[PDB]
Amino acid sequence: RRRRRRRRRR
Amino acid sequence: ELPQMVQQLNSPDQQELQSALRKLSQIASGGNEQIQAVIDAGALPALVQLLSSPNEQILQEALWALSNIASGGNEQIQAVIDAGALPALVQLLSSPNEQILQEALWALSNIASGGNEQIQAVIDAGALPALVQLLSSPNEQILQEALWALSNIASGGNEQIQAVIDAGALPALVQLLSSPNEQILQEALWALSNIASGGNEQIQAVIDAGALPALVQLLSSPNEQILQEALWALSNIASGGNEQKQAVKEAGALEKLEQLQSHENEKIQKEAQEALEKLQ
Amino acid sequence: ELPQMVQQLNSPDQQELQSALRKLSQIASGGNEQIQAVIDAGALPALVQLLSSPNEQILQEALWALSNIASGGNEQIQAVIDAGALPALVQLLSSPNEQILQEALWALSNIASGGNEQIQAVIDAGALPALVQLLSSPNEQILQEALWALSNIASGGNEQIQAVIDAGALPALVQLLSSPNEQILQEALWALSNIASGGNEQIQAVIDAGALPALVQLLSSPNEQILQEALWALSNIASGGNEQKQAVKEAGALEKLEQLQSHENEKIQKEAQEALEKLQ
Repeated sequence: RRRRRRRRRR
Repeated sequence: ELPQMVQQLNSPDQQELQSALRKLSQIASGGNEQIQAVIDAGALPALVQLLSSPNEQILQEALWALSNIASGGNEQIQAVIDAGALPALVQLLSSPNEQILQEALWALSNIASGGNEQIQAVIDAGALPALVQLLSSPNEQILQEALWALSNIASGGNEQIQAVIDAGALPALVQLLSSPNEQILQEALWALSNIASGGNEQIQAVIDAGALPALVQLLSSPNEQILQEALWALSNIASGGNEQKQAVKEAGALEKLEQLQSHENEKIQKEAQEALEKLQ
Repeated sequence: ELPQMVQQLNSPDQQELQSALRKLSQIASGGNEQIQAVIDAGALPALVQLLSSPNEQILQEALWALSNIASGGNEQIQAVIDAGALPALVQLLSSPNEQILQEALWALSNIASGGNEQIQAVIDAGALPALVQLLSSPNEQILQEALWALSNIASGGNEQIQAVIDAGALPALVQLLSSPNEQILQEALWALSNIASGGNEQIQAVIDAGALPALVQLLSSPNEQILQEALWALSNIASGGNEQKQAVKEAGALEKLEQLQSHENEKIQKEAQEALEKLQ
């Protein structure tokens, strides 16, 4: 039950 | 063993059902080929129907299964949409159970992590009023998941961003800039930066909602991750026309950005330079 | 509470150990203050020792706990490096178990999301040859994690970007520009755009590797997220010297860039205008 979130800032 | 597990989703035995759901989400967590095998075995109509179950243990496993399937490619997300998961997910946003609410929010964010068609399907299912209402939740985990769902929707086209604005996300997001919880704060900042990544009218709506004083104030945050999210939001705002650029300068952003060009963090100096470049 | 679970990470009972690990991951996922309390209680030396475990479940959980601690501030990531996590993490990049490999890549991408000091520590630990080798992987799930880890390393200074180039990442990234998988294509474009955010020598390396014809072709993509990624990669290349700007013009970018100033999406319009302005 593992939740991963990825975000990109230019 | 996959057609047997699918058959087991039609079992009235709650333990057998929970076991079959756990095993299907395990296969679905191992890549696009495995997800497609789960789709091709016909698991989706049964998974979608199980979202109407009133039992928390079944719902949690069924939502976990769908979110793993929705973690694949756009075609695999479209398969979930075509099976009718979205009306059932939107109904679960009314659930009083906070654990179910988190799982449904995570499943929705995965669907909204697809292409613009996938995001539009989430909007057309009426997810936005329920997402915006969830921004009033006292539960910090619900807030984080609702904010992540909104930021995924706002990562779409100009119409997808406008839908987020029209549903009333901005006053709720601006209020969350007052949050003492740095994890909620980062998520609210990320959602605003995605809305500020649209056209001039979208950027103007962020300005009109009163986001600029709090954004400029957060550029002084001792937490560098918050500082960087605030800076990214302001850099997106600075992408606007002269009216938008003038509003940023009136809010006091120039003096902060110039000062940030000497900051210890190389990423901060770099992004402050690009922001200051857009403004002038 | 915390000292007991820290002591339990050294327990001979597998269940007491599994429970302590899960508890430690839960506290570490609740923000920087809770991460700091886990560090202060001395959880890191025990977590680092568990990276040598033969048990698959314990390994995945220790990697997940470390990825949570590494989601904090730069000083908290430095605490993970100072505890000696990196040699064990880099070793796990050679794992035949894709579940362990995914968690190891995720932990590394979190460490590489810090400052230049933290990124340089990842490079000095020998992560780049293992990462570049993973770009040839037939598993799309692993390929995406490897691309994400590489893009974080390439988000650093020119010295860190040059290390990525020196490891032979560019031919693998240019090859992935032909991928029919849109998620892989997006990640490959993001890795390339970060490399291209460096100085003229780093930008010229991207040009020499033959990225421009594929980038120019992707400006015709009907997928707006792919289009934006390609536009940002070209805009970064166009931020170089006259020789780099000339290469973009020679590759035939000007016509499509001017046409994209009238694209339906107002953000595409702005990005195309910014790119074209850098060139002229």
